[PDB]
Amino acid sequence: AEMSKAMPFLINPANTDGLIGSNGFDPLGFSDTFDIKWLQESEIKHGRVAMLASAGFIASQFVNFPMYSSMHVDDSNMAPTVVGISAMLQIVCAAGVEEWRTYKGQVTMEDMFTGDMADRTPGDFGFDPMGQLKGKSEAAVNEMKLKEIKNGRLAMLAIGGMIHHNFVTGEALF
Amino acid sequence: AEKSASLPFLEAPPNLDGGVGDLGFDPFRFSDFVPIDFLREAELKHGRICMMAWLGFVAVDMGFRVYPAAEGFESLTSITAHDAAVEQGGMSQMLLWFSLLEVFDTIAVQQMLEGSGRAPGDFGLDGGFLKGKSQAEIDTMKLKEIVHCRLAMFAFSGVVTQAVLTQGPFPY
Amino acid sequence: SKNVQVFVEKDAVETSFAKWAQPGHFSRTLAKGPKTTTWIWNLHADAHDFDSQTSSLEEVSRKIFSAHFGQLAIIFLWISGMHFHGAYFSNYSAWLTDPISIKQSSQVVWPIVGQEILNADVGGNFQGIQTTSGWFQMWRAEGITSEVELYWTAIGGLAMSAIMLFAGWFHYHKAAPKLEWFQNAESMMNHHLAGLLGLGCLSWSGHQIHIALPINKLLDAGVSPQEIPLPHEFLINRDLMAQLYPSFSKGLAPFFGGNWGEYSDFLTFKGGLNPVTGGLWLSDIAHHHLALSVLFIIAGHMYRTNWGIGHNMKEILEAHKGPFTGEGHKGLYEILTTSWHAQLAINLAMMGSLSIIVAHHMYAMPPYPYLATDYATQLSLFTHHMWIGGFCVVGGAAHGAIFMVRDYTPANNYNNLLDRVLRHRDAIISHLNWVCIFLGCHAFGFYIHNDTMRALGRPQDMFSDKAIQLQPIFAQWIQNIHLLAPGTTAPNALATTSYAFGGDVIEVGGKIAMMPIKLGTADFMVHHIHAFTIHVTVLILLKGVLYARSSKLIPDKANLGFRFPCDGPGRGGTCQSSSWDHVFLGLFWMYNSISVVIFHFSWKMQSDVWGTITPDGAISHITGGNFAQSSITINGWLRDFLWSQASQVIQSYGSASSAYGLIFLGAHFIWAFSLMFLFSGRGYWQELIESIVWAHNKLNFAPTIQPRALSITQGRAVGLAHYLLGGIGTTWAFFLARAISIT
Amino acid sequence: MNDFQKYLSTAPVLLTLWMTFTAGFIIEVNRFFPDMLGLY
Amino acid sequence: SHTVKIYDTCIGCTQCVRACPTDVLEMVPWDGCKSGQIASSPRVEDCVGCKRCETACPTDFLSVRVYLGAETTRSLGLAY
Amino acid sequence: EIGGLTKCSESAAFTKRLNASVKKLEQRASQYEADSPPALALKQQVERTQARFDKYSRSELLCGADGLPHLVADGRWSHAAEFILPGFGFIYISGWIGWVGRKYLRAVSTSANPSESEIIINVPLALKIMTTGYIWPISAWQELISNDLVAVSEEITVSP
Ligand code: CLA
Ligand code: CLA
Ligand code: CLA
Ligand code: CLA
Ligand code: CLA
Ligand code: CLA
Repeated sequence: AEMSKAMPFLINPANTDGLIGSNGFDPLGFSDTFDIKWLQESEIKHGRVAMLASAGFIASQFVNFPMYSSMHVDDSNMAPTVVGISAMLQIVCAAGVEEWRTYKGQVTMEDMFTGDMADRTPGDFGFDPMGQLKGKSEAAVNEMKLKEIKNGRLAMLAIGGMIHHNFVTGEALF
Repeated sequence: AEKSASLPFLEAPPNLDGGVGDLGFDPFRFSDFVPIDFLREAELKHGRICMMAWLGFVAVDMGFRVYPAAEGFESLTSITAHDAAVEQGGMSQMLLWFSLLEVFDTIAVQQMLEGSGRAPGDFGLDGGFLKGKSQAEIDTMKLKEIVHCRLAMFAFSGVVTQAVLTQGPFPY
Repeated sequence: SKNVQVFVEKDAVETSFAKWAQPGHFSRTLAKGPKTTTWIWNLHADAHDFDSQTSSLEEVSRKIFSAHFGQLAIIFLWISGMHFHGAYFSNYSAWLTDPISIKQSSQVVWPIVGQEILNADVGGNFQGIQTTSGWFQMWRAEGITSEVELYWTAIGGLAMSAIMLFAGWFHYHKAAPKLEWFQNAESMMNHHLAGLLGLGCLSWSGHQIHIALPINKLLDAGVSPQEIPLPHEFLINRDLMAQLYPSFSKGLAPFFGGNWGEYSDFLTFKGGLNPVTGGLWLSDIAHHHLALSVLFIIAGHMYRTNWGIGHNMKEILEAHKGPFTGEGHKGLYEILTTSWHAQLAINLAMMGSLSIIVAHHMYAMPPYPYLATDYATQLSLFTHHMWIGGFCVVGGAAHGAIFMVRDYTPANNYNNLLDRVLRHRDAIISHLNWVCIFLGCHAFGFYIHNDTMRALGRPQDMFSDKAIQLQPIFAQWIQNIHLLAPGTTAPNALATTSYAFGGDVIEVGGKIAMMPIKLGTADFMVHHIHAFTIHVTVLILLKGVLYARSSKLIPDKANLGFRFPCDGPGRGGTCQSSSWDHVFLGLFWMYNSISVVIFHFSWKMQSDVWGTITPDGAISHITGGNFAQSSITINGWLRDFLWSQASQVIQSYGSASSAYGLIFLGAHFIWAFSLMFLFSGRGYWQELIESIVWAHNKLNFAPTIQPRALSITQGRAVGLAHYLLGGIGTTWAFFLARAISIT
Repeated sequence: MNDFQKYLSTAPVLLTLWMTFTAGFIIEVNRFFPDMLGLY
Repeated sequence: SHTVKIYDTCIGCTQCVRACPTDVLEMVPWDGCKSGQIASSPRVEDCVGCKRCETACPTDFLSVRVYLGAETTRSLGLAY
Repeated sequence: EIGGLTKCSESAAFTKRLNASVKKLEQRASQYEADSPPALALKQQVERTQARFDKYSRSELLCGADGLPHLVADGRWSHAAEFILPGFGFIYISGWIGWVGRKYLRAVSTSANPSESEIIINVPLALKIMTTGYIWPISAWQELISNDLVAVSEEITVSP
């Protein structure tokens, strides 16, 4: 209402109302200066990437793909170097082509949610091969999204910690 | 004649409110230049820091210390802990977190001044103590804080000065 | 009721940030909004012209009072920083122990990009930039001793800065004085001449007598800084003071009684310079301030306020009139009590004049311990204060002209001195023009004559001490008078006020601090050149003030204003006929004048004073006495001064003095850059801009704030600014680099 | 606040902040990757 | 001396004749403009070439143009 | 080698410069002593000097007779690091700045007060527009072929 839940001492941030993971946490009012849709999309994307990164950061230390079996680095932070710039760039460039494809060229803050994609639900790409979201209630869908967001936020904080841990400690996470 | 209770020989300062702890004690009338709410927040902040500081200073000197002590952090008095914490990095950690909180506080104070309705010093955490109680008791508790806060400032000031002036055990 | 009272309006201006977000609020025209780039420049040029922002003297006055508080705050922060940097980034402690060897340094550079080379090995296990402001010497004289004390004075400075800033806000937004309050000259002078100066001197004397004198005696004797008692100890234990000065034993009893003689221990009239430090005796300085204090306090009781006794300035001014001056000084009081510009004119001129005097008196009579031997600091201070003075003097003239164009009223000035001056302006300017030509032709001619003669192989026909000689007889005479004064015309003195007039060579650390400076033909020639330069500057500036309102060419110049570009291409051309333009031209001549003066100082000193003396009497000056036979020709200055003394800057690369080399070059660049604004015109630039804008338009984009060329007046201003910066900057580096080496 | 933000949005102020940031990042890069005349 | 010419684009604002420092311009009756007046230069022998008139014209391009020319004592503003 | 130059790794002059530079710093450090803060600093400085020369030595830079590195810019990709690769960086960044600037100006041109938004920038909008410049190459080409970049003689011109 007039006061945010997360910050009971601060006025509730509007535009942060009725969203999936809203707890009223927007002390700096980014939701007013910038568009909510872009912000939502960004959060979800950051989260998904972080999730994967966290998992990979852990796995590489213990298991290596057959191709990279010869080169094994426990620090993980040193993996990027051992693999090579080309390999790293191949991944980033390929990501770019896929990003362009999915957003159909609307890859800028001024176009992502304009025109045909103006009605797109932030974070929705229609990717459900398993179809586990089949014939489910709206509530069920929403709860699932909440899970994704919460786990994503956790992953975002976790990955940073893992990387910086190795930097500070000097050795592998485990 | 609208005389300050604290100073029976002086007219009660205007611009003051009738809130808890208002005994008409503002001889220099700072309230005339600065909004009262800002001042009230400051008083609470200073006092709440001092109250906590006194406890910590005393306890460390008395002997209560974190068991897995860091490098050094032993054979060190409260008077000498600051530098040790700095080099260890504890002070940095504290400064970082404290500063972050102050940032959010800045946003809070502004809203309070703009009319959000936040009571100076109220952040919402009451532990349920104020839950259910009426204004009478609510105000009573607030007054008790205030009294403790003001007293605490005197206490901390004395402990620090005495200690440095006369290096010694907890009771200086 | 009382003639002098305090009138203040409460809550005059609301404090808010709204106006901050509305640039140009002060002006009616600018407030409308930006349509061309000119608006931007005008915003900055009309920011502090309160007279044009409001029509009420009260409002203008209120702003000035508050603005002054702001400057004071800035000054306090500046001083605070210096003391802090001297506490955390300096080698004062080491220097204090061995002042002769360790070099002063209070700035250190971060180790980024090889800039660390700039951190020199000054001494005392410290690496930093050698500063030349003279802070260390001053602190020693005050008796600082520790670096803790420096820290505390720094904190005091910060506090003071804040207080001033609050005062500014308070006296403009909460308690703004009314015009009646401001217009109380008699009271202000009484307070400022007795409180600010009198009490100030007395207070300083107290510090010098109770804290500085004792500590400095111990320091000079040899006591280690750490072994010298803390300042408070001297203040409490009278016995300690009695040991050093054996009169404190008697106490203040001699003072209340008439026996002031007993205090001869610390209050003295010795004269000369302390042999150990090479600075004026602090005992003499203490008596100086004490005596001045009494004088100022007495003077502060001359004007009437609220008790009948006193003088009314108006009456004094009006009474002084004569047969050749009509109504005399009538009307001046009203002008100086109703026009800020007029007041600024007089005050600014006097302030600048004082700075020039400080420069001369502070080298001949070194005031601080271990300052004379530090040639770098001496040169820096002389040049610095010489410049500040020149700018201020020209500024006084400028504001004087603004008065004539904006505040002068014919009605209030009938047959007064001002009116009569403006009625014979043609005569004054005509005569001054001749004086300038006479001096210039004769003075500079001497140099050209000599150059031609030396080049033609006819050295016997030169104006030199070895040929036709032009000796400065008058000056030589005054010098003798001052030399023989001690014991005669000044019976109670013990030595010459300055060793420059005559005496022995005072040496500290094997280096000459002061020595008799002799005057010959070369000195005559240079002194008269100084006269020429100053006279020409006055001509331009005075012409501007006198012909500010009207001229035979433009009879209505007043309506045009103080800063108009011209009146047109007619009348044969009326370009640069405003009073502002006269100031513009005057600054160029001031630059020339000061440049010659500082060069004279640098060469004369390095040739006939500074240097080293052996245990026995062998004096080796830095340049070798070349001034006598080389400064008599222009080629000499180019070769024996500029070309030779510039060997340091040009060869500074790879050293801690590399910065000076880079700045030397950079300054030359800026000086040349300015010549494009001073020789060109707005027309060419505007047309060029048009073509450039075409390009932007061709690509479907262009600024709504249409790009325009700088105004005629701004063009001139930008040119003068860069010209001055470049020229002064070049000499700055040249001097500093050379000085560091010679020291 | 709104008004102050406008002042902070003025051209002169924004330029100074931006340039300070730009200068800083350039300096920091040279601090950690110094002495480069080519991409290695 | 100098030559001052007025063009059909004049609007009879009278600003030019009010700016001349030597009374060279006058306002004469005319029908080409709404104001019903046009400027004339009857006494160009007293023009000093200031161009204040041009500075006052409001038309896109000056309707009053001053072309500097032969110089006389009057045009050179010589009081001596 | 190209231009008769020699690789810096094989240039004696280059090495002589290194030795000389280090010697100068070391001679200075001798005056100061042990862990004196001044000495430690000078010591660290020599390390940087040694590193710089080493980096250049391992590089493909070609030195001349003076023992100073000389850059090659004729288009050969052998020495692309010297000019071509860094050059792309400048072009990308410069275009970014120019493109975003033009975009903002054109965007605020249709506002209530098009001149107030140039002296007092709308930070929120500016940031949005600034982020959209990473694809400036593509956008520019698209605008050119759409006749939206270059204007068509509907612009003011001089009298002649
Ligand atoms: C080196 C450059 C230079 C020189 C020589 C001059 C010369 C002069 N300026 Mg000048 N000026 C200059 C640069 C220079 N300016 C610059 C850059 C500016 C821009 C700011 C100005 C701005 C300026 C202003 C605003 C004023 C002057 C004035 C003067 C005159 C001073 C009167 C005087 O001493 O006459 C003597 C002139 C000499 C050149 C002396 C040397 C001549 C010889 C040695 C003397 C004997 C020669 C004899 C007469 C004839 C010989 C015959 C044979 C050679 C054919 C003088 C004509 C002032 C003036 O006119 O008032 C009087 C004045 O108001 N100047
Ligand atoms: C943020 C995402 C991310 C990034 C940038 C990297 C980057 C890297 N990984 Mg890696 N990894 C990730 C996620 C990521 N990983 C995840 C989520 C896992 C768990 C399956 C792994 C498991 C893994 C192993 C076992 C190894 C690496 C290795 C490497 C390095 C070589 C790259 C390569 O060719 O193999 C990396 C790529 C893969 C192994 C396969 C594609 C990566 C995806 C994200 C994993 C599974 C695909 C799918 C999208 C995730 C779940 C499937 C789901 C859709 C059903 C490189 C630094 C190798 C190494 O250490 O180099 C010496 C190596 O041996 N990674
Ligand atoms: C003014 C606040 C303040 C400050 C600046 C410090 C500063 C310091 N303390 Mg200290 N301390 C304080 C208060 C403070 N203390 C209080 C109130 C206590 C009582 C428990 C202690 C108990 C304490 C011990 C036992 C030790 C220190 C130590 C130290 C030094 C290292 C930091 C450290 O270990 O912290 C550790 C601090 C604590 C463990 C205090 C815990 C207090 C509880 C857990 C927090 C209560 C929160 C409350 C219920 C609600 C508030 C929430 C929110 C507002 C934050 C450093 C000089 C160490 C030291 O110097 O060793 C030589 C050390 O061993 N402090
Ligand atoms: C006349 C005043 C003055 C001057 C010229 C200097 C100059 C210097 N000081 Mg110093 N100082 C001063 C006063 C002064 N100080 C005072 C009063 C104190 C006591 C607090 C100090 C305390 C002090 C310390 C403790 C240190 C210096 C250092 C330095 C040097 C590095 C400066 C620096 O930080 O660069 C870098 C500049 C910055 C990091 C500031 C960032 C730039 C800002 C963001 C731009 C301004 C933003 C702009 C105004 C926005 C406008 C908003 C609007 C509301 C106005 C430099 C030579 C440093 C030094 O020498 O180290 C070896 C150092 O460590 N000084
Ligand atoms: C004895 C009383 C007294 C004193 C000391 C001053 C002093 C001053 N007046 Mg002033 N003034 C006075 C009476 C006094 N006035 C009266 C009665 C009037 C009305 C007629 C005015 C009207 C007036 C105007 C209109 C202006 C001044 C200005 C100034 C300052 C000139 C700048 C300067 O020299 O910087 C020297 C700076 C310092 C010495 C710094 C310290 C300044 C503080 C305020 C000194 C106060 C005393 C101090 C606390 C010491 C107490 C002693 C204690 C330690 C024992 C200076 C601070 C000008 C100014 O800039 O004001 C801002 C100005 O424009 N005065
Ligand atoms: C006590 C000192 C003092 C004071 C209070 C004033 C006050 C005033 N003067 Mg004044 N003046 C002074 C000294 C002073 N002046 C001196 C010494 C000179 C001679 C140079 C002048 C010359 C002068 C002229 C010629 C004019 C004034 C004008 C004015 C008025 C408006 C000022 C203005 O436009 O603000 C705005 C202020 C500025 C734009 C100055 C900004 C600083 C510029 C950019 C130069 C910075 C140089 C910098 C130090 C170099 C750094 C180098 C670095 C970048 C590497 C105002 C009443 C003007 C007026 O109209 O009066 C009614 C006017 O036309 N004065």
